[PDB]
Amino acid sequence: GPEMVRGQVFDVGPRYTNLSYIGEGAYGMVCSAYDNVNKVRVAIKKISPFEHQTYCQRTLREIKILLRFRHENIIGINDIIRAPTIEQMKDVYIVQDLMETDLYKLLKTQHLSNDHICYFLYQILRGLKYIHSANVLHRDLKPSNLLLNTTCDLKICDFGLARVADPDHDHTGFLTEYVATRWYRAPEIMLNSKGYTKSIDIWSVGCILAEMLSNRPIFPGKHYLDQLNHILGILGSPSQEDLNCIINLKARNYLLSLPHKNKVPWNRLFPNADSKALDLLDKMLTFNPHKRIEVEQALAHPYLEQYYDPSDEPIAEAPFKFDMELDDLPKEKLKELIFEETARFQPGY
Ligand SMILES: Nc1ncnc2c1c(I)cn2[C@@H]1O[C@H](CO)[C@@H](O)[C@H]1O
Ligand SMILES: [Cl-]
Repeated sequence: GPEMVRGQVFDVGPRYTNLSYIGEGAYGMVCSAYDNVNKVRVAIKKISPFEHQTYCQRTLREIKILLRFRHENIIGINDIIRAPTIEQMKDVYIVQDLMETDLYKLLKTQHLSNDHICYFLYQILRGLKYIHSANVLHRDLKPSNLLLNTTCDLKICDFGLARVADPDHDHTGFLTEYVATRWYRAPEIMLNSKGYTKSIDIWSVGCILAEMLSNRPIFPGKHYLDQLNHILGILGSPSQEDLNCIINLKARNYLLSLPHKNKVPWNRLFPNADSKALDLLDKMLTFNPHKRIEVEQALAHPYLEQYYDPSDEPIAEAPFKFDMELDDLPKEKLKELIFEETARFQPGY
């Protein structure tokens, strides 16, 4: 029978054998496996989305985006295993290059040198530059979605929440639900934003930089709204100019109800950090998303001067485009699209 990892069956034989657990997500599990064809150990992610429409949308978007993308700092799809007929297909296995660890695991074991912080940050932004050049957003950047090896190569993974940027439809009401990981949410998520602009990813990168500098999450909110209070606990109360960009009266009245909070200087939090790193951090963790630094500007910052080189930083050929609007289609419709997108990998074809 097929192999089984922590109660989950990975029906990936006979090509991929000798499976071993690596990690897990909301509707996914990741193992390592030996590819008998290529004679290398790979990573395989089992995804089981078909009972829920939202999980099918995200599965389709991640597959279509990662099959289109090709970049050294972004995880790629080597192979997709599913059933020969649409009725036997209940799981999708995505085969990827195996990496050794992720940054979340690494930060539990070690304090990074400034040299390693700088190089990791460079690679995050180099990958992000490519993603944003395609008009795509990752929307869930965090240490556990940054894969590493012992030679300090970095790859961004887990594009389940990725979308094409859509600034015209970014506005939403106060206290709306959000799926991306709480500690890395920009303040506007809780006030007026759906996370449909590039500035959402820059904030998360700033949070990651803070964590590399200190091995502490900078904004560890205990609950949805407490997250915003922690952000203001460092940035201080927003200025009148920034207050005036929030039109939502419920959001604006909430901010005006808070006591005044002082801005906490970065070097109190990070007393041993490179001062150029803290200047870049300041520009990434700007309250106002319209004043927040953009990805190319971040790469061009003095902190990254020893690495920034546009002649060695690929961009996408053109903006990514979804043919049809995925938010409406029922999960049975979405399941057919996923079946079609995976046909090229099936034996035959
Ligand atoms: N290719 C890979 N190589 C090594 N580990 C991997 C991957 C992939 I895809 C994911 N992971 C690990 O599993 C967690 C859930 O995606 C991630 O947070 C991460 O720890
Ligand atoms: Cl709350």
